[PDB]
Amino acid sequence: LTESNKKFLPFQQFGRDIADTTDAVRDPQTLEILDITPCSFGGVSVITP
Amino acid sequence: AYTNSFTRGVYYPDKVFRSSVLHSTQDLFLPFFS
Repeated sequence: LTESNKKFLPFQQFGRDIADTTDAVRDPQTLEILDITPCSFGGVSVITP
Repeated sequence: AYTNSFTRGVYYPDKVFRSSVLHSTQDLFLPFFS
């Protein structure tokens, strides 16, 4: 999570991604817009002679 | 009498936010120049 500068209209609570995944949210308790970002990942290559 | 609505009757279709995208939505709309 992270603070975001997106504008959500009062009815708007969830911002969806191209893949229908929420890439930004609005907190129900505090009306502030939060950034969403998947955690880091990647393959693990092993270099060996 | 009659008149033509050029590009009126346009709203946000869903309860979701988008940005810098071209989004297609099949919803209740006012046809252009209607």
